[PDB]
Amino acid sequence: RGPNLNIVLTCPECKVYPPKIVERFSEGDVVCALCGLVLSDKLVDTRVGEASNPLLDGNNLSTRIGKGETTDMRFTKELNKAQGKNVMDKKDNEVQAAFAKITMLCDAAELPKIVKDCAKEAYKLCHDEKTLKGKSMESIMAASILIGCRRAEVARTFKEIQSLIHVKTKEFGKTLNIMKNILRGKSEDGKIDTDNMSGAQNLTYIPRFCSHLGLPMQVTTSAEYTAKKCKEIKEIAGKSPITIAVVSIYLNILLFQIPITAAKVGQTLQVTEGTIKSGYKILYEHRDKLVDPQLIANGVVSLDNLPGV
Amino acid sequence: MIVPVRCFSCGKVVGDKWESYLNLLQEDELDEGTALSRLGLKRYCCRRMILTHVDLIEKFLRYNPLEKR
Amino acid sequence: KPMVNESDGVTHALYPQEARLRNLTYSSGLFVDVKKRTYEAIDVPGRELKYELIAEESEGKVFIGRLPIMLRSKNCYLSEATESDLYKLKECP
Amino acid sequence: FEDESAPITAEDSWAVISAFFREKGLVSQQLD
Amino acid sequence: TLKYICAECSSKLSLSRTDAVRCKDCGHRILLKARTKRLVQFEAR
Ligand SMILES: [Zn+2]
Ligand SMILES: [Zn+2]
Ligand SMILES: [Zn+2]
Repeated sequence: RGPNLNIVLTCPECKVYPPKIVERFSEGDVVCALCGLVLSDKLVDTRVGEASNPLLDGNNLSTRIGKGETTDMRFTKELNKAQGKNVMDKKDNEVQAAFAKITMLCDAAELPKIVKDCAKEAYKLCHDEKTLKGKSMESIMAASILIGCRRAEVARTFKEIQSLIHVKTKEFGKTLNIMKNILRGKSEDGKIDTDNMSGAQNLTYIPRFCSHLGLPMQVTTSAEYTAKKCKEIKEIAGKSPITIAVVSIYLNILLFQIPITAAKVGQTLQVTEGTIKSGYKILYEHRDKLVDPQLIANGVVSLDNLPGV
Repeated sequence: MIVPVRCFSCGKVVGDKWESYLNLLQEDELDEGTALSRLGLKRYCCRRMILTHVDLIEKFLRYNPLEKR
Repeated sequence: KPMVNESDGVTHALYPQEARLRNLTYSSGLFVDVKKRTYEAIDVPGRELKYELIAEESEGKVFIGRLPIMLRSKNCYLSEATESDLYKLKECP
Repeated sequence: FEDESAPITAEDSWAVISAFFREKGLVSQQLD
Repeated sequence: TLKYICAECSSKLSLSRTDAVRCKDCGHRILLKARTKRLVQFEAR
């Protein structure tokens, strides 16, 4: 739909298409690998310039105004005043303001840079759409952060996000479902999800939960095996992954005889003690299938160390 | 880091006298000057080879092995 | 004590050797006790007020950032380590 | 040596220096 | 395939492109690539 304006390097003498071309960076020459004829000379390499990412900000070149080695406050104040009174940049400033708040929210929870980059990208892709017009901005930011965490394999829980961003679960759930649909819609248009996108992904929660309790890495590995094998029981498979992980952690806590009571485990992870004990009864009947064979074989942990009711 | 095999100047073999030199200092109660002469190191080119050597190998051996068999 | 929090949210003790290899910052956490008090009084017009405690005095530890720790300092792990301990930690005496 | 009140020599000053570096070190100012 | 070595407990591991970079025994996150098994020639000069 436009002029070609394409340059293809081919050897006139050899005429073989496609041609074998070797780029001698050291000698600054492009030479035909067959006859040795030089096709182009004085090749350039591939401060005075700035690199910006055209995925979170697109094409938006702007320059700030600030004090120099000599400057009067009058000019700086009025010049900044004039810059603010622009109509073209107002539309993009809202998106930029959203990124600033997302960065502050992400930086207040001690999350990696990848999450905020993913969260900002998710916001931009799903922003400026007719579907997301009746939802609070807080819900949109929280949903984007949750999506960003999922893409980084460090997915958090709904409660963890709700601790910082205050939005009722109904709006949170509806926004997330809408946001996922938008990503799917734009994925087919031109990916987005993988095995990690699955909601449960319980294995990711165990390392953090045990860390909060201060358990050793050996206990964490045993809990991971227990949780992975915990999905074979139908009576527990339909339970929430948080309860599955916490109860699995509790079983390993008593297996290794750590002096930590359930009253504090549920207080730290915000899980009802009755639910932990209620799930323990179901999980107590399948203990033989929920213990790593190697750990019992070595002798570190025995099935007789688990109290029975 | 470890005792040189040969004297730098004249090429005399001095790498087989490090343990003897240490033994003379410790058990024989000899000063470094007498121990060097008893080992047959007469030219001062050879004397400085053993006299000024620093055994850094012992310090390195304190670290646990990176790859144990 | 010096510590590092990973991407998944697991926090563990950080030693200088690991920090050098992992391109991490050798720093510890800072916590401060925060007391939140609220006073109210009936502001009768044209009179000085007498604020009174309204039985709401909350009093928890708040994280306020990380402070880089100088090696071989009172807050570093190598201050209480003997020569053998340093060799175990792959640190030069 | 023989008397606990005899004057010291210039060679005995190095013992004082050795004590100084045993307590302080070479990077005492940075750590302190 | 490839065999790695933990940098804290000296445990030999085997990792794939999908496996997470971490020791499964002690939990360390620093791994050393194992010495190549192919002979290497050296000149004694
Ligand atoms: Zn050609
Ligand atoms: Zn010699
Ligand atoms: Zn290990």
